[PDB]
Amino acid sequence: NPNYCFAGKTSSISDLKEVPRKNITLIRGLGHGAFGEVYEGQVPLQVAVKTLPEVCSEQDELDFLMEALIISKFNHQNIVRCIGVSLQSLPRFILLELMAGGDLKSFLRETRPRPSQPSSLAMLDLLHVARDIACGCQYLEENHFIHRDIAARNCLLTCPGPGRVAKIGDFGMARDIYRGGCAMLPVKWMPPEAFMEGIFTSKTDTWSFGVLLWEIFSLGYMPYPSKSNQEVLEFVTSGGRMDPPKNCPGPVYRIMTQCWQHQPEDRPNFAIILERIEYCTQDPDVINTALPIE
Ligand SMILES: C[C@H]1Oc2cc(cnc2N)-c2c(nn(C)c2C#N)CN(C)C(=O)c2ccc(F)cc21
Repeated sequence: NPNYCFAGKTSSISDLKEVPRKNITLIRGLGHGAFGEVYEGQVPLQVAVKTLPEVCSEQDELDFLMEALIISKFNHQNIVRCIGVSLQSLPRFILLELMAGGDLKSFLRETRPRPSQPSSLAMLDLLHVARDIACGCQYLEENHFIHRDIAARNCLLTCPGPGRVAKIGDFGMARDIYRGGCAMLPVKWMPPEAFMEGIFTSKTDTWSFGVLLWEIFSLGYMPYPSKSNQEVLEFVTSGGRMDPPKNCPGPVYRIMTQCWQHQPEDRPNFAIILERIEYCTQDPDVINTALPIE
């Protein structure tokens, strides 16, 4: 069994909280898509159940174990909790905090202000999401964990409603690197030194967060509209940056452009990003700005 080290402390599969299988009940599917399905479950503790396909390879198995280790060792309110695992029966389960709000990309797209729901979302809602994730990112940074795929699709919300809390909910890219091809690399979330030299640092996540910010304030659009991966790659390598999302306040767009500085040393750390997000939330001109209605 493979070891895992986080914050200088080493852990193994023996450290995972094995929950007996008879205590776990699947309720409904929530989605599958990627390698494996996710169910809503009960253990009464309500959970999301990540499953390992019984038809899988050794590396799939090791990947599954590793992400169980990774998530169980984090302890922060803006990173999804692991309730436990069930690895001693098939199919194997990872049990996660149930985030009833779903993933952030879908949330933004489905909850866009609309003539029927003209006020479904406000700027403050987006700023709170941004703060939530930047807080999780700061926790990762200060523990020297590099996520490598900070993106709306990998974030979750506790609930649909106003008191929703956003958290990072997938660590599959960090897991692969810890131990995929070009076409699957998240190049649209990657800084120039990452997709060119394969160099990753805490400043890798800063760039990606800038792109997430754009995702948030665009209300769920795909980055670099109309551009393929290679076109984005060459665009960004040449100094190109995205325009402001529609109606985006200038103070918010400024955080994005600072996150997108070519030199990683010129990009803010997450403490500074949080400061600027906080300042945006205080500023009436920012938060009184109306989001577009589809
Ligand atoms: C591993 C999985 O985790 C959860 C998924 C959900 C809730 N809570 C957790 N923990 C969820 C989703 N949609 N809906 C409607 C619900 C609900 N209720 C999203 N989904 C299907 C995913 O696969 C997914 C996507 C991104 C991510 F970061 C983690 C996950």
